[PDB]
Amino acid sequence: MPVGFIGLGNMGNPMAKNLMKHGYPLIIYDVFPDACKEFQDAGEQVVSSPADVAEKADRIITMLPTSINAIEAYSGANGILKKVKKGSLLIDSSTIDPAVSKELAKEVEKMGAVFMDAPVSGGVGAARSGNLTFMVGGVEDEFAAAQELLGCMGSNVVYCGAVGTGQAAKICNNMLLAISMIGTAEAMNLGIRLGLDPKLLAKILNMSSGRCWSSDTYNPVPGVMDGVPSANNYQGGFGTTLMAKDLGLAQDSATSTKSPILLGSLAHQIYRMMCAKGYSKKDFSSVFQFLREEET
Amino acid sequence: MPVGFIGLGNMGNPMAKNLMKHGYPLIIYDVFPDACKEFQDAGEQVVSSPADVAEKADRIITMLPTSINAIEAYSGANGILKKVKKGSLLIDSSTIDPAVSKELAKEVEKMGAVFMDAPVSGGVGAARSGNLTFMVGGVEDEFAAAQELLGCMGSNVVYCGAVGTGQAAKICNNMLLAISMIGTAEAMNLGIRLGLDPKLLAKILNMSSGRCWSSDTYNPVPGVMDGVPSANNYQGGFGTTLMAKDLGLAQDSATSTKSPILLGSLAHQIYRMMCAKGYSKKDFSSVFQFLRE
Amino acid sequence: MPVGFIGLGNMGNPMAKNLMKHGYPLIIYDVFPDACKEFQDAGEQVVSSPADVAEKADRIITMLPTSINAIEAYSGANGILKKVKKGSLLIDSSTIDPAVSKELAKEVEKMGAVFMDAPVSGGVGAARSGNLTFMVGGVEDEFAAAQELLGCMGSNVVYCGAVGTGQAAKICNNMLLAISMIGTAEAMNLGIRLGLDPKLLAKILNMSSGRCWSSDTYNPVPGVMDGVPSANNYQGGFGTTLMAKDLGLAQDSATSTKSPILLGSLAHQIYRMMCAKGYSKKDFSSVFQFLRE
Amino acid sequence: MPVGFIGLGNMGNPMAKNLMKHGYPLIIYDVFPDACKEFQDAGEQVVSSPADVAEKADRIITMLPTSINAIEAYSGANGILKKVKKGSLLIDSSTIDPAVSKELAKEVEKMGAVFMDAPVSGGVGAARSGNLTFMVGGVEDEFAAAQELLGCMGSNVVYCGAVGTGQAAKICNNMLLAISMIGTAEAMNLGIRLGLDPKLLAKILNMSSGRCWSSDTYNPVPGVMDGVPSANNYQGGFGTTLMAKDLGLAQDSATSTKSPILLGSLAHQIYRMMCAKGYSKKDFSSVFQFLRE
Ligand SMILES: NC(=O)c1ccc[n+]([C@@H]2O[C@H](COP(=O)([O-])OP(=O)(O)OC[C@H]3O[C@@H](n4cnc5c(N)ncnc54)[C@H](O)[C@@H]3O)[C@@H](O)[C@H]2O)c1
Ligand SMILES: NC(=O)c1ccc[n+]([C@@H]2O[C@H](COP(=O)([O-])OP(=O)(O)OC[C@H]3O[C@@H](n4cnc5c(N)ncnc54)[C@H](O)[C@@H]3O)[C@@H](O)[C@H]2O)c1
Ligand SMILES: NC(=O)c1ccc[n+]([C@@H]2O[C@H](COP(=O)([O-])OP(=O)(O)OC[C@H]3O[C@@H](n4cnc5c(N)ncnc54)[C@H](O)[C@@H]3O)[C@@H](O)[C@H]2O)c1
Ligand SMILES: NC(=O)c1ccc[n+]([C@@H]2O[C@H](COP(=O)([O-])OP(=O)(O)OC[C@H]3O[C@@H](n4cnc5c(N)ncnc54)[C@H](O)[C@@H]3O)[C@@H](O)[C@H]2O)c1
Repeated sequence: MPVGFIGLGNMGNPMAKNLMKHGYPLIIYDVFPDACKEFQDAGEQVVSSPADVAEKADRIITMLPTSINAIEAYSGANGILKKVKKGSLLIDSSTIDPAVSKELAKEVEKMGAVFMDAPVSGGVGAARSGNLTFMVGGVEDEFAAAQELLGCMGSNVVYCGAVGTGQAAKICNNMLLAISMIGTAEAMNLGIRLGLDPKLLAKILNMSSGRCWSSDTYNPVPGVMDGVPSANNYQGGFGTTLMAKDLGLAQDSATSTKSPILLGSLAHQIYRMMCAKGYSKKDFSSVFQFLREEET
Repeated sequence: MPVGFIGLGNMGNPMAKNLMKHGYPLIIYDVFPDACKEFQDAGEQVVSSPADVAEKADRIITMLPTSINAIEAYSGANGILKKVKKGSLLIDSSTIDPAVSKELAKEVEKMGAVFMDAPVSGGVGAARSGNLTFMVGGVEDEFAAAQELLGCMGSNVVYCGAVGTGQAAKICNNMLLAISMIGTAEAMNLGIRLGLDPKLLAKILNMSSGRCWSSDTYNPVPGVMDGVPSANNYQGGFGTTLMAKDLGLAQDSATSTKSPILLGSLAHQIYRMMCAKGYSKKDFSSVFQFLRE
Repeated sequence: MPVGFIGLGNMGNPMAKNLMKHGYPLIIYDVFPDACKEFQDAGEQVVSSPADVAEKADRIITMLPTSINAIEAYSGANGILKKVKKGSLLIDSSTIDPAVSKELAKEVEKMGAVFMDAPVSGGVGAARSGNLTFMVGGVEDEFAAAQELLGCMGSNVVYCGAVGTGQAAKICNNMLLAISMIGTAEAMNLGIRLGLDPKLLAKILNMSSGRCWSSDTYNPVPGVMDGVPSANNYQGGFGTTLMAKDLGLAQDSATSTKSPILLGSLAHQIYRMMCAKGYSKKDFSSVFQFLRE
Repeated sequence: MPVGFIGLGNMGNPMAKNLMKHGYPLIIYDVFPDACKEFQDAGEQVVSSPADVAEKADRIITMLPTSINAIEAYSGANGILKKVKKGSLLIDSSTIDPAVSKELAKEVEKMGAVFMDAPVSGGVGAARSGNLTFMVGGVEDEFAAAQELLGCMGSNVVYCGAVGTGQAAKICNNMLLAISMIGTAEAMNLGIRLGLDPKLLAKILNMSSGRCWSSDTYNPVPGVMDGVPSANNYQGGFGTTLMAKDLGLAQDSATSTKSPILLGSLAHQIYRMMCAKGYSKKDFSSVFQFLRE
């Protein structure tokens, strides 16, 4: 019973592969055609557009970079909504503006289908293993159905409320993360410059009120925690570019809902600075490197 | 074998009581005399100055508000250093500027005594139960001795390095808390205004990369968590005034060490505002009230 | 030769009046109908919708609050673009998102008309006297035509580039204004609290590298300058609500163009908080009153 | 009638030269001895310490980098106060912590001399020409005397109040400058990236509510204005190191007076970072370079 997948990059590729592990035939499409080559070999069908995915697939998933990509993929001249069938389940696991999710939801429900935002927590690793967290928004009746499908790609699938709530939950956590990580980087930098041994300061933080996931699970000072991007030149990880994108969404939503985010705004600008300054492909925890003094 | 205690407020009072529970005679002093009244009843000796505590006590503890108070309590005209005895152990568990800790350390070591900064993590509750964390700085040989004494008032006593490193650790930790608490607050306020139930957003933060002490142990959003100040109009707890003082210490250390603290600076200024806008006596998680429309 | 005017609030009312002073018949429309009553008395024609202004007016001006208002006024079910005539000149002097200006520009050009964003500098006063500055974007050949019309309402009309550049010019200015006003407020408060007389600190600021329009022309500290809003409890002036709206524009355009605006972002949030804390109707210079204890 | 001058760097050298232009014999000292070599050739006396300046000079001026330097130059083992004479006039035109100015003032007054803080506005250019602004604090009777002397080096000499008020004034002006300059840079960077022509955007800023000294006299965008550091790769001018120093003085005063400074703090932190990143030897207007992609 076929499943449609549109967009097969860093999260999409392994996500799409796990659906094949659980035994689903896929109808693939991607605007970068090289990205599909691997799937045509696996036995799966590659098509020429989103509309052509919809014409053959009763329920579809979309893992695209940002809002304009989803607007295009769905509403475009050769988009999904041009040939989506009655009662179809469309799931967008991209991270995009919630307002845009609702807009798409209105246009899908106009077509007699169901739409659900389902952005993801966890990176390329969790994507492969299948331990991603899905934050799901939409008509609650349909959540049962979506859980069946999303559970193949992920270990946690949480209902967040109406369409848009999934994006809002993703965006809020990333903002807190962004803030806490820059904070850890600063507390750590100040302490080291005050004479403390990083390993000990990190200990003190991690047993006190300062403790957070940044300090205890993703520590940005090299030589403190093994297994994290700081141990490995901040390679791979979750990309500064993406942190900045997600922060940018938080800024858009903060402004529109007239929500003051003092620390969040600055987190956004710091990451935006980092991207213009050669950190864009480095892990977001490399904010510590950015704070840390250069020699003369 | 007598122990000297100078400064008996919110942390000092219960700390001093726990030393009595483990069976130490106390030589009490406080510039606010009413604060002593309770101890003169318990059988303890109240004196007229710090110098007079030092004249009678071989090892002393000081729990004072900030730097100027410690500078006065020690170096003052009738301060400790006027009558401290050879080989005495002086411990300052105030949260003050590290630089000032070193300056006192130099003046104590001049007098042939030992000084150690030992600021505390945990609030009034931990103080009473005796589960405070002490972050201790000073000459490492002396740490053994200090652990013996501090362990009566606290459950964790950690060596941080040379004199000043304890204040360094307390100050830094409080900055991360402030940044994170305001962070959690901004995040929850955002999500609520985007139409999320707070109990569900907290769940998500807490099973995710956002998780931190502020969000999973001290949530600032009324009705999310039992047994926290947001459950009770932000009474008690750790006060905005004190938070703001501590972040001031961070700001000044950051300046002195030339360390960029962008968020830390905002955190400082936000709590300074709250002190001016009637939050001074509320718990610092009340920053969420301050952002909430 | 008729001129269409949509939206007659604080800037719109006096702008519309100055076009009557130079001798133009007006075709008025406003979603708040009481706002029109004054013009039906002057002899001018009030209509039921923007579309109905278009049906009667060869060149139209729109002075609306923000983006969605322009999007609706033009593209709406009974909007301008429903009945606009070949070769018409449409001028939007609202302050809105540049991106939205371009979008309307494409939609107007599709209908064989000309569109031009022409936001304004100067307040209600400049509006009345006719000394507003217009920042104008659009196809440069059409600038001559627009200057003829806008010059009735304003004393300076400057070409900024393609459609969107006017909004981008207004938005960047109001961002620098906001940053500098909060700066002046902060600097003055710091000096006052450091024991300076405010009038002296202003003298110094205004003869030195700190001088800016905020300090030498619109000074936020009551009693430093006569005739500025701070001399009359921040009544009238340029509204805190609108400044936040404009800073929201800067913010969202900074995001879209990936432009780091650190102080700018803070300015936005500070003004955001003021709206929620009882400054929304007060002049934007009231940030001083908001900082002061 | 001899004048003592201690510290002959970027401001000191030309200041000291203007005193020679008005015809004063100078008794020079500087911890960097090469800095003196030029004055030994002019006929002036170089000495081996501040104390040795005081032994020969009835009224002295000190143009040093920061607080510790003044503390040392005055109170040091071979400092001024070791051999200052009755009724002498000591003037410190360094930019330092006001609290430290008062401390010195008390120590000078104890020795029967007068002390006056007199920090300066205007850079290396105004220094040479003699158009610097002096902001003067101290006992008001003595202001007459100091004006006679300072007027040789500067065109404006303003009384600010008691000792420390000069520093107070310098420090709040510079904080406002930092905020506006970063503001301008942010404003200009955002306009450019929204596609404006810079020369135009500056024109608009400079005829609108955004206008300020930063944008109309010292515009950081290369090629908008002639004559400013941004025309010459940000060489010379007013160094990022010193701006960061002055904003550290604002910050520490801001904390000490419990004054909220959200933007001044950010300003401080930005300039801090720029010093960490090889902007230190560059004029402070180089903040535009730093934000720009
Ligand atoms: N990478 C991570 O560690 C991580 C973690 C959590 C969440 N996310 C979120 O997941 C989303 C995508 O992650 P990713 O790293 O796989 O992105 P990606 O860019 O690597 O993959 C997206 C793919 O979509 C394709 N695409 C773009 N527009 C399209 C269109 N109109 N039609 C068809 N295909 C199109 C691109 O060719 C690309 O291969 C983002 O929104 C991101 O915020 C990423
Ligand atoms: N309150 C908390 O939850 C908490 C937690 C950890 C650390 N701290 C830190 O511990 C320190 C004290 O906290 P607190 O709430 O007990 O303060 P407090 O005001 O409640 O207690 C201070 C006491 O010291 C006295 N005092 C002031 N100057 C004195 C002097 N010169 N000589 C003798 N006594 C003097 C005061 O009269 C008062 O009784 C602070 O530095 C604070 O930041 C507090
Ligand atoms: N007020 C000032 O001092 C000042 C100064 C310079 C620039 N501005 C800018 O001018 C713009 C508008 O200023 P204002 O004070 O006139 O705003 P305003 O709110 O006072 O007036 C706008 C009017 O438009 C009407 N309106 C709203 N939606 C409409 C619609 N869809 N169709 C037709 N009419 C509609 C409203 O009823 C209202 O009366 C803002 O973007 C602001 O930034 C204001
Ligand atoms: N540079 C400017 O455009 C400008 C403008 C206004 C105000 N200021 C203020 O002026 C002050 C100094 O300005 P500058 O640019 O000449 O600095 P500078 O570094 O060029 O000059 C300082 C001089 O004093 C000497 N010195 C340092 N410590 C000494 C000591 N203990 N005893 C004797 N000499 C000592 C140094 O060797 C140096 O020659 C600063 O405090 C700054 O904020 C500078």
